[PDB]
Amino acid sequence: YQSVELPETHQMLLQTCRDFAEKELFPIAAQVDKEHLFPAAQVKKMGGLGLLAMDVPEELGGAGLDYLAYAIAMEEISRGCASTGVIMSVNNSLYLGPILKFGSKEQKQAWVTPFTSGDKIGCFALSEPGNGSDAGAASTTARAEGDSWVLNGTKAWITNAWEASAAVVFASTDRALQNKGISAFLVPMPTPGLTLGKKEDKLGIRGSSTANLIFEDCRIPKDSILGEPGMGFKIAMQTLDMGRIGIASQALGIAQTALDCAVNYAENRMAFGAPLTKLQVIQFKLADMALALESARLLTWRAAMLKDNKKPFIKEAAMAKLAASEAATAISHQAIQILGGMGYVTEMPAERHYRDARITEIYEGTSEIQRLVIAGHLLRSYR
Amino acid sequence: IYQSVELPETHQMLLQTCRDFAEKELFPIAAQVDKEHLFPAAQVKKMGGLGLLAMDVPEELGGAGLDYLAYAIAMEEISRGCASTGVIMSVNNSLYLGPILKFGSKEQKQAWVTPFTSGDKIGCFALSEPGNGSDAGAASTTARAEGDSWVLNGTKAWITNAWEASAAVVFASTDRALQNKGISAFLVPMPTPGLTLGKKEDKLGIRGSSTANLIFEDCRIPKDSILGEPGMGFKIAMQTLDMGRIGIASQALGIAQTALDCAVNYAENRMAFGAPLTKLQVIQFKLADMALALESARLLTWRAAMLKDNKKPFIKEAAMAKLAASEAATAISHQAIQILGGMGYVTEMPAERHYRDARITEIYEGTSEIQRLVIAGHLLRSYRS
Amino acid sequence: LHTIYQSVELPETHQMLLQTCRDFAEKELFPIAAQVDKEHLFPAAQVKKMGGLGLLAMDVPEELGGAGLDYLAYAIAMEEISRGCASTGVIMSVNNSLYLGPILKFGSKEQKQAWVTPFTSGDKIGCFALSEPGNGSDAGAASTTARAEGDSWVLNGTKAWITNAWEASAAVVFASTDRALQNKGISAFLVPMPTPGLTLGKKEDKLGIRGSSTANLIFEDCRIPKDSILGEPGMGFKIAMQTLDMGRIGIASQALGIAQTALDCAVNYAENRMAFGAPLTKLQVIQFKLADMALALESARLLTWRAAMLKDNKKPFIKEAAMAKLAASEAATAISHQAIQILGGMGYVTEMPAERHYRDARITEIYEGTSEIQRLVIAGHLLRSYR
Amino acid sequence: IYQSVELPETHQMLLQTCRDFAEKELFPIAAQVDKEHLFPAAQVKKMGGLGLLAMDVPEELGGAGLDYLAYAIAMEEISRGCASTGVIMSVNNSLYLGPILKFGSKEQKQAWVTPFTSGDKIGCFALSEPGNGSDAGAASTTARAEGDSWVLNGTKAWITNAWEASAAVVFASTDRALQNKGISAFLVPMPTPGLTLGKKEDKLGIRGSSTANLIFEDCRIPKDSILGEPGMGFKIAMQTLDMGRIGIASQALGIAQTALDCAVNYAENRMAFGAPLTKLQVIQFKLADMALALESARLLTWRAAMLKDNKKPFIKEAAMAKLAASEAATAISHQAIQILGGMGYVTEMPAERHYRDARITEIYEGTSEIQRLVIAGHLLRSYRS
Ligand SMILES: Cc1cc2nc3c(=O)[nH]c(=O)nc-3n(C[C@H](O)[C@H](O)[C@H](O)COP(=O)(O)OP(=O)(O)OC[C@H]3O[C@@H](n4cnc5c(N)ncnc54)[C@H](O)[C@@H]3O)c2cc1C
Ligand SMILES: Cc1cc2nc3c(=O)[nH]c(=O)nc-3n(C[C@H](O)[C@H](O)[C@H](O)COP(=O)(O)OP(=O)(O)OC[C@H]3O[C@@H](n4cnc5c(N)ncnc54)[C@H](O)[C@@H]3O)c2cc1C
Ligand SMILES: Cc1cc2nc3c(=O)[nH]c(=O)nc-3n(C[C@H](O)[C@H](O)[C@H](O)COP(=O)(O)OP(=O)(O)OC[C@H]3O[C@@H](n4cnc5c(N)ncnc54)[C@H](O)[C@@H]3O)c2cc1C
Ligand SMILES: Cc1cc2nc3c(=O)[nH]c(=O)nc-3n(C[C@H](O)[C@H](O)[C@H](O)COP(=O)(O)OP(=O)(O)OC[C@H]3O[C@@H](n4cnc5c(N)ncnc54)[C@H](O)[C@@H]3O)c2cc1C
Ligand SMILES: OC[C@H]1O[C@@H](c2ccc(Cl)c(Cc3ccc(O[C@H]4CCOC4)cc3)c2)[C@H](O)[C@@H](O)[C@@H]1O
Repeated sequence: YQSVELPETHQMLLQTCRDFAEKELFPIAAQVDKEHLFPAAQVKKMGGLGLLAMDVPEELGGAGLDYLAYAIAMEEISRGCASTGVIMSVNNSLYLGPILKFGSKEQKQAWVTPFTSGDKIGCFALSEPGNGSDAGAASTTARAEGDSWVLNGTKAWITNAWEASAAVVFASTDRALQNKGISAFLVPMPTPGLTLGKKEDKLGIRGSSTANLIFEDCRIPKDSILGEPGMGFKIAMQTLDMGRIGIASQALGIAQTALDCAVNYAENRMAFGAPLTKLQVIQFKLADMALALESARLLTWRAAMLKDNKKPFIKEAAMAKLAASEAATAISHQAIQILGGMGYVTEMPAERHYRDARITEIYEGTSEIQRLVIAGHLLRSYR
Repeated sequence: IYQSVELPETHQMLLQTCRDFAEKELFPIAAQVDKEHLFPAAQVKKMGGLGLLAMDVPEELGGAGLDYLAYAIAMEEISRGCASTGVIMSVNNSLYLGPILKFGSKEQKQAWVTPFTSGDKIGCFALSEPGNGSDAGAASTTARAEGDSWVLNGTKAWITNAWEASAAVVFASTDRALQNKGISAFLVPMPTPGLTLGKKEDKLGIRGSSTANLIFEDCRIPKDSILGEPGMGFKIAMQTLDMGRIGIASQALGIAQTALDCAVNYAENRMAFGAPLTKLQVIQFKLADMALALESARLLTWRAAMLKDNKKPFIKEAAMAKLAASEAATAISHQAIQILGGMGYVTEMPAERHYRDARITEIYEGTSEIQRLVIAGHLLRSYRS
Repeated sequence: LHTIYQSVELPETHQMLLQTCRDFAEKELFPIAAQVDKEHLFPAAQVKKMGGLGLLAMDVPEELGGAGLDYLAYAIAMEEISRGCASTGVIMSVNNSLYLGPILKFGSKEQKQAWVTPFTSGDKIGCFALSEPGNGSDAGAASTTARAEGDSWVLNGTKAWITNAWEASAAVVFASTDRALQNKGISAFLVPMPTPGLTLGKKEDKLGIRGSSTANLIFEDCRIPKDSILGEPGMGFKIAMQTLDMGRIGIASQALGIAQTALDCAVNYAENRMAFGAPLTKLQVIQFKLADMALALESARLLTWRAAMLKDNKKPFIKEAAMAKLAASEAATAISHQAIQILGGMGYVTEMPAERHYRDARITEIYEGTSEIQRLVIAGHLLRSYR
Repeated sequence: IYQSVELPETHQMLLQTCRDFAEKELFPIAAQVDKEHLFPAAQVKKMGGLGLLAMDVPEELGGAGLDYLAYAIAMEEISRGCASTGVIMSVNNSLYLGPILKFGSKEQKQAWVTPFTSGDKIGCFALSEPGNGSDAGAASTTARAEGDSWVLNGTKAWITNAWEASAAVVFASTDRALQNKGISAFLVPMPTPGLTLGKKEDKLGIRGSSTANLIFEDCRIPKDSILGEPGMGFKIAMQTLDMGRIGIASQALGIAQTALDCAVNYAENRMAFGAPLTKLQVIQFKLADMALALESARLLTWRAAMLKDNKKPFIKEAAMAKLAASEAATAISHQAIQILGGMGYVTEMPAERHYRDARITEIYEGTSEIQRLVIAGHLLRSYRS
């Protein structure tokens, strides 16, 4: 259930991840951001704990957990480091997720199992320079020739691009079929015909890598296709439905640690004779931050539990992602404000939380796309 | 319409029963109840027969033996039908029966609970006074012991069901020098010598409910009319409001849900620039924000109910739910008017009523500002723990 | 005319006009506002007194019986009057901007003498019939028609939502003279009330501005003289739009009055209500609400005065009038909502005026183009500016 | 662009001169200034030669002989180009020269204003301390009289231009018993014996300005370094802040404008779903809301500037301008990032920088919370008149 008693596997998992975060991520979070340093040693240890492959079956090397467990772990990890959070989220939902749900027995053996322990991680390449929200406009092409698919085109904004050893790539096998002409492919990295673009210099989550995947006469075997030709758009969308629960959970952790920072500070900063928490406006700020965060967690857990129970969860996932991301930006903004001048400098982690929060309103579907998704499903329920 | 969580089949069936009752008995009368300020007597009687006026009361006392999750679901479905009918039911459940269940004697429960579980008699809750609402502990109505009697003097203000209730849980200071350790709770019959009703308030909304002062002038009641012991009245009132706030949260969910229902149905059939309003992206975004606000507040509300059912602390969670639901009901009913356009402003559509009805949920059983104080205090305590 | 500095200190004539309308509102309007609302009573005697003061024809030349003032003066007066009574404000705003406005701007000298002059003294007022039951936000979709027949036009169709419908003696009516031309096939017509062919619909029962009448005008083969057309055929769409640009300044000013009187009520109440041992104004949350109310009100007024002065200075003001109407209308609802909240229980009942101010404010977000329409207007003109 | 009712020809030409300077000298360096946290010395010197560092300063003292309306327009156009350059400029104008001009002697103006009007030397303003920024009056840095000199002890905090300034206006307590009324203001050369600079702060934004503590240890200055009489320090600080808040409001206007500039050009040239972004209703509504927030905040700002120019009271008005402009800058820069999508999160575009620069305007020269307190105080005092 929801806060109303968690199962004890999930409660133990919560404490496990919270212990890992505070011991292994809190002391490195500031350096990862300032040095834009990929946290390889921390990622490997998380692999050992099963956090990089949580809903993956144990026979494939995964933890055998569920998406409520994933959501809890994503929050605790992201509370400690937002970049570490997104690295983990991409491996779980966006890379392993579609291969589990749509892959061959042999594709799972070759592409899931070597990516469950933290020695290798994957990435997800849907967006392109000309189109992100308009995912169905993918114009990277895949052409069948001989025993190969031949890939040509640029994918953009690919998280883990510089550290991953495989990608789920969406390319159009016939642009005239529009979002029925997209297919999904498993692409090893590195590979001939594939070049990495320059790393993006980002506002936040600076410990993750983000770079273009440039395909030029890139040949991969025919059986690299995930599913059948034309399934790619559905594969991408059902993958993002799961991924959005991950990003919602990341935002929950950014929000929680920004709120932790503000409460501790306000309890010890003195003004006009008393701690800041004696001022009414400060109490109201804290109350509204706690309300935004706790209700967005309820939405997140609802989406996660619907998925686990094999129920439709597209609208609920979108709601959780929208609510958590906007709450993470509003809470991190008010945490800066509560710190005052100290909110604006590196002596405190509030300015970093604000920068990290801002991305959760953009990737895996902007807040605008989330609102469209919610409207679409709301109206169908009334029909 | 929401697809949320794992409902027990008992509560799934209760939702359908209540929704069917509301659509069949409440929807046709909501406009008349509001426009004519008409207490919906026949429907309250019928709800009483169903167990809706005494949901959390044990069956051996005449109640339905349900839980507070069931109460929240019923309150939403009923208030969706009629916002006045909702509050009337919520007062009887949380604010009148609730404290007597939790603090009464055996003799008090069989005398003051059981006859108020079927819809032939309802009660009310009298804490606020003209000089003080939010500052509840400033109650200056007095109760003085004399002979075999308590003697009550003073005016309670804003009492919902004042003109239809047959009993009241009244809070009065047995010694004002003790401040909010000087309040006591009393069971008072209505009517009774020494008690006069003030004129009914002319309200913005919830027009079906009566609201009026209770004016005590040398009003004598039996010595054993006291609920609890002298001086625990303040805590009786606060623990009662903690439970009532889940009711008002659920009332706000109903208003919000029926305002959204109204907006969707209208936007699907109103044509503009060649097509239904639901083809306009701006209208889609309004509806999505309304659905999110509503479904968010319901999860908060259900959490507080389920927490109380599991005997866990729930003061902070009850206040969050009441706060979120009430501000959502005002926001959603505002945007439902807006989606209807000119028709949103006229009495032959229900949207302007929902907006008037919503507004009260931000005020009573503790204003939004009090809820934020309550939330902040408990949040801070949790961090010091 | 109008220096930039006059937005910061009014010309003495405008400062005098403010005090004069405020005195009038508090003496004549404050005592009756609640009655006008609860009884849905057209305030005929007060509109007459305002007509004698020039407030019903502020922009009208003195030569034609008007006050000979400008739109800055009109906005100041609309605020003070609406602070007294929101209904009286709208009634005054329709006559100034929506009825007289288009006739001064697009009429011949003959038409002004016949249709402006008898409507400048408060004995007759006008109205503006653009909306129809099937279309309020797209003016251009007028299905009411006007067909030429000899020395007459013949009007057929139902206009909807007409403020002053049950009290006006003339209407500016928009009708399609060429359906095929859509947007360029609309024309504007001066119509007498009563007149054969015209039936009034039932009055609408509304949330607020209850003192004003709102009803359909039903035209069934209704004939009017040929020179009733305002401008030339096809100009109706431009006339409606340019009229609504002026009218939006009037509605912004009405919203300012509703907001100001709601804020007046909240300050007086919070200063004299105690809680937890001190006035409400000692509570930090209350101070913040009041400050937020004042900011929203004062910036919306600066937007409104800007639009008025631009119009007075013969500059474009479509975007600026839309910003003013949008800002002031949303400020009126937010401020009136927070005034209720500051009053607590008293904010929900008729003992106090706060709940009425909430209901009155709600209309300003809808009429003369909803807030959504205002944002579309603002966006279109912002993009034109960058091009 | 926006509209204004006729600006004087003076100010129209100033706007164009300042916009030309910003687009030619500041736009090409803005990214480097931010990324390398590099003080824009050559540009500041050029601005000094134009009069921009001493705008409301009499020409006979080396200034431009302009007014605060002109200052607000120049602040906006400069900050539209570089938010760091804007604050460096705003500190010299309002925070350093302002109080010397308003409270200084003929001789103090000659020695402390004139050498700081041409960009060769700039000043700074030291009121905050590590333990108190909002609580102004709680200044624990002391200044004791020692015959014909003053001796200062204590640490001032968060001083912008600290590492580039040749003089500070420093506030220190000359009578700690007198609290609010025992503060004084002092003109301090930089560098000077007894003064040490803290390490530069590493900041979210305006990274081209320097920010550091000023540490006074037995720092001796002549007797006529005091501005005004002993005890006038708190008033000098508050009236200086009233002026500076118009400067920060204008800085925020320029950050807001350049963010909206970037979003409009981007949305007009980015396609999605077969059409430009500006064909989407939600994008149109964002842009309209950004435009409205910016233009109304500028009107509030110009009102405060003109009142000051006309020597009318302007405390509430400056606080409203600063509050509205600063919250607008954050909201507008936020929505600019959103309109750009992925491009809003990276240095390929300048939106992420604008987001970071805007954030400081809600904090310094009085947080939004303090601004609301100032507004509330003067509203109530006006009502009590
Ligand atoms: C740090 C980072 C990491 C990323 N990692 C990945 C990754 O691993 N894999 C991957 O596939 N992608 C990734 N992306 C891409 C990301 O998902 C996109 O940025 C986003 O989904 C699409 O936005 P866009 O950048 O193309 O902007 P655009 O799609 O051009 O959107 C521009 C604006 O239009 C708005 N808009 C409003 N209404 C509509 C409407 N009806 N239709 C369309 N747009 C509308 C959008 O909300 C946005 O404000 C990443 C992006 C970032 C910034
Ligand atoms: C329709 C209706 C029915 C009602 N029914 C009942 C009933 O059946 N039983 C009953 O007992 N009561 C009832 N009430 C009373 C109701 O609960 C009060 O109206 C409410 O608690 C607030 O009290 P007040 O009216 O005294 O406002 P005030 O307490 O005077 O409050 C005024 C303003 O100050 C604010 N404020 C107060 N204290 C603080 C603080 N410490 N910090 C910050 N802000 C503060 C408030 O939030 C509010 O905005 C009813 C009220 C209404 C309107
Ligand atoms: C009290 C009152 C008095 C009135 N008085 C007058 C009068 O004197 N004269 C007169 O001519 N009219 C009058 N009206 C009509 C009024 O101007 C219209 O109500 C209003 O403009 C909206 O039209 P509508 O009611 O048809 O709503 P609709 O146009 O149906 O709009 C419904 C919803 O869709 C939105 N919408 C519509 N078009 C678009 C679009 N393109 N993009 C996005 N959203 C859109 C709207 O904003 C609204 O939320 C009055 C109305 C009222 C309530
Ligand atoms: C980049 C930068 C440059 C600066 N430059 C200068 C400079 O040149 N000169 C200078 O003198 N200072 C300067 N400052 C200091 C700046 O003005 C202060 O940081 C600011 O006024 C807030 O004070 P504080 O940092 O001590 O925060 P605090 O006062 O500790 O504020 C903490 C929080 O409590 C709130 N709060 C405080 N008091 C109250 C109250 N009474 N009621 C309600 N809420 C309250 C605040 O609004 C804030 O949210 C600078 C700061 C920064 C970040
Ligand atoms: O990410 C997805 C997009 O990114 C695009 C992109 C767009 C404009 C520019 Cl100008 C650039 C150059 C650059 C500059 C600076 C860089 O590194 C440091 C140095 C200083 O600060 C940062 C790296 C790259 C790249 C790709 O071209 C596009 O196809 C993708 O849609």
